[PDB]
Amino acid sequence: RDEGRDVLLFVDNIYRYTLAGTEVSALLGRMPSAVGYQPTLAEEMGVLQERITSTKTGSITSVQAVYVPADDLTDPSPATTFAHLDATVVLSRQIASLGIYPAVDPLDSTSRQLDPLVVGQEHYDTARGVQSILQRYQELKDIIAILGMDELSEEDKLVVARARKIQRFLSQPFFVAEVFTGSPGKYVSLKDTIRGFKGIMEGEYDHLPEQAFYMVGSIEEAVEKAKKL
Amino acid sequence: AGAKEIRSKIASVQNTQKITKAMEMVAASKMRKSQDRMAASRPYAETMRKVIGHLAHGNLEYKHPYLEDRDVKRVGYLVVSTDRGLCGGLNINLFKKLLAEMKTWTDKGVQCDLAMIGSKGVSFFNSVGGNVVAQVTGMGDNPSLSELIGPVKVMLQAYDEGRLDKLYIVSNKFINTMSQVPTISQLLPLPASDDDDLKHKSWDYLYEPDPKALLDTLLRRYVESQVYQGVVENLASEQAARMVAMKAATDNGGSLIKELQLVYNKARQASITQELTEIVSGAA
Amino acid sequence: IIYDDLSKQAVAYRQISLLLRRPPGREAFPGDVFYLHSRLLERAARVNAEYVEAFTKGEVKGKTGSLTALPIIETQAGDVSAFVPTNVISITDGQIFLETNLFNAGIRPAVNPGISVSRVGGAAQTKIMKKLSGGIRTALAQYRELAAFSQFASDLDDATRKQLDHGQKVTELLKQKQYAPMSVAQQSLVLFAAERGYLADVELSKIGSFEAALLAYVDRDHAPLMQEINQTGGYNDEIEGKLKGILDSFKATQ
Amino acid sequence: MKKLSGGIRTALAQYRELAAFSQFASDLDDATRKQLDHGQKVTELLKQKQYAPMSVAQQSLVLFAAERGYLADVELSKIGSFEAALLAYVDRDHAPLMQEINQTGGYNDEIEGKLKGILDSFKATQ
Amino acid sequence: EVQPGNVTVLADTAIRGQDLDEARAMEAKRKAEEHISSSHGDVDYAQASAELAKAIAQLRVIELTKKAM
Repeated sequence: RDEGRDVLLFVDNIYRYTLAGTEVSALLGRMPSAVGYQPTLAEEMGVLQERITSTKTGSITSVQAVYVPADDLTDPSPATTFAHLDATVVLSRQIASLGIYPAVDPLDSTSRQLDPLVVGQEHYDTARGVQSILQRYQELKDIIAILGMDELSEEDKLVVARARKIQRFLSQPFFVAEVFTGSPGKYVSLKDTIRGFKGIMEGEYDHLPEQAFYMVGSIEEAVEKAKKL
Repeated sequence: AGAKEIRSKIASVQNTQKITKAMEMVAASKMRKSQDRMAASRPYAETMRKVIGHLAHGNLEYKHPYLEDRDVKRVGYLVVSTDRGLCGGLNINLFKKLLAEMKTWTDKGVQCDLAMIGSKGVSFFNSVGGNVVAQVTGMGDNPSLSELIGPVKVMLQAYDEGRLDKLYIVSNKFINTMSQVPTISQLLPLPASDDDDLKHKSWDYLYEPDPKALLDTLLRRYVESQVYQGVVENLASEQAARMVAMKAATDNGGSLIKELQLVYNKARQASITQELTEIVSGAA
Repeated sequence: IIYDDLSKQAVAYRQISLLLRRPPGREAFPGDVFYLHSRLLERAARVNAEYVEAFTKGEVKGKTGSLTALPIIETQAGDVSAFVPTNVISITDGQIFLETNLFNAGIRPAVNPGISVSRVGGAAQTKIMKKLSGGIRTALAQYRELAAFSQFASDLDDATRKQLDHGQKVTELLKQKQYAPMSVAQQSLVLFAAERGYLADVELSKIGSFEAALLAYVDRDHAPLMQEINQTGGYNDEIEGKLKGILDSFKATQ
Repeated sequence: MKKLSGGIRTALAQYRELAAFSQFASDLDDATRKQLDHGQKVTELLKQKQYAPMSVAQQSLVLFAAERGYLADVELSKIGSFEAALLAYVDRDHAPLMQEINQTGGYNDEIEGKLKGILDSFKATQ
Repeated sequence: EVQPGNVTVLADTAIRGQDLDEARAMEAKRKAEEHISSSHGDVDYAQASAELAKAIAQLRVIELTKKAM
């Protein structure tokens, strides 16, 4: 960082870090705090985290695997670590089943750097826009299994037509995956991603097949995928 | 509280949630066969109406069995409730409509007799009060024309003797899987179809006994078929409203399980802090 | 190596640790209770050749060493969210959950699919078993979910009516007496009972048992073609057909 | 008490088993439906005002609540208690045959026979 | 019923007759004069509604959680 670069700090499991702090705090004979944690976990966290930030000479950015004990995000180990996190990337097993392979669940995955103005309005609305067309598609997904897909209104089955398509788009092939796969895969800017997604969901590319948007980069990469079919 | 029993409490709601899901699934399978026998009930009735309307052209006036209108002083209601609960307001909405319509009649000073079909209706009107002249129940998933002959014969006879001036069927018409509509149709005094009555042809049957005798039999055969296909249809409405209202119960249980899981995790923590605290502070 | 009841080790260590007046933890278990099972099971592993060569000092050269752990944990009421069980599950790569109501319901090797799992799994499995076991693992956990729905549903359609039949037929087949281990030729009746449902014919369950018993012998009557499988553990397109004939031929013996 | 309390103990115990169906009452056939009513009544019977101890003539009441549904008639629970304070005082009508059962603290068959008639004779009142 | 180029048999589902009918009618009248149970065929709904009744019963669930109603 002081070297001038931007860096990535992966932490195998931050939960194990805070838990280890408890064993030590116990050996030092310190008293037990809430739910048997150390009285010094409020501070132990604030130092590990507050050191990873963006200085005016460089920046450290950290992605840390989290563990929520007994699935209670109220437990201090999570509840503390959470007041520090600025984003959450959620890997869904069901999203993996289908085939979309950055298995990130577009909802359930939060980032307070998008919520605001701060990215910018265009990105924010496109983002919020997908968060709806993508969600509206779920509510209709069981009003369809049980009922006729045809009795779904015009704009709604066109929503289920567009959503069906954005979810195949926000899939992607990775470079590190070329050994596994064989497919090159690529890297798309924030701009081509907005253009591609905003372009899809607000009347356009409706003529392309849903297959079109599997596993490829910027939107035009997908448009050419349509001819290849 | 007590994490010990909040668990069994949760596990309990989990179970009921799993049961209502099974019910939803079962009512789902039952659902298709229900519409089939609802469709198979149509030919007999519609063919018979054409024969009636035809032979009703000439013979009706001299003696209506049920063709002509007359001053209303009493009215009958064949009510089709379901033998089984757990299907939302399918019954309540029907009864509530019936009650409201009976009120407009009683305000005019006319009485209302009820022929009851199905357990749930017998129970309801046993509580809210009513003049049930006859009933049939326990048909369940196997309705038959046989079992309807009783109650219909009673209501018909009342019309013949002048003790009834109108006769309605009350049942839910099945629009689609997520829409059943409480309906009160008037059967007998025959209504009024232009389709089956306006047109006529040159030929004519040769009735063995008088055509007047057949016009009577057919009229009674018809009214029974009406009541049957009202029942058989209401039954197909039940399977839907059930599997739908059961999905709701499965989702209600799921929400309680989320709320409970919180109440639990709270007690789970409280329990572990106190046990730890009393041990260490106790040692001192 | 198998540690029988290292959940009893935990309480034993808790005793000593508590007497030493050391500060307690979650369930009165000492703070380093995880570290106890941690460093013990981390000990078990497959160690590479270079390590073996250095330790042995050039004695052995090509061979690679390994210690397989098989710890046992006792759970109250089937609750695995408990502290100790959580820790060791957090340590070991996978688990074989033996369910109670399965065991004392006759179905003895009471492994619960869907909750049991071999973390390393596939690679560890023999080349042949790899192909046959593929579906059984998951499809059997679905039979259980569906038999649960079967309680309230009589008059189910033939499609699921058949799946339920296949389910209870494989669950019956997949169970076995205690002290009788089984050759890697077990995949014979494993594979081909599920392959073409050779037991789906003369399905009805009481036979599904004796069927396995005699199929195990008629193969003895030409075991060279079979023992080949026990030596290599390999499966091939040809090997598949050779097996197929053995069952078709068995459809004339009983 | 030892004899006539045995009937209540099991009658109460069966109501314990069917309590779940009370929500879904009317869904069940009359066979078990009647056992539920008997249970509701018998538990509605076992409840007293604070400062009003009973005379082991409570025996009459409890005992022959179980013997026959003298509560089974005219059940509905609202009356199922006002009958109590009524059987209790019409026995003070002919109570010589009652203080007798009180002092001796015993019953066999004659006393049972008398008891049977005391209730039959009862419902010619109120 | 025979007609120009068509003949249909409108069959009764069970032997009809004024004697047999009045029998079914009298029965229907009687069953109503005396509220009395009768089993519907469905067992799938039977044992399921029973389990549902036992599982739901005696849960303090609505109290344990803080809910408005």
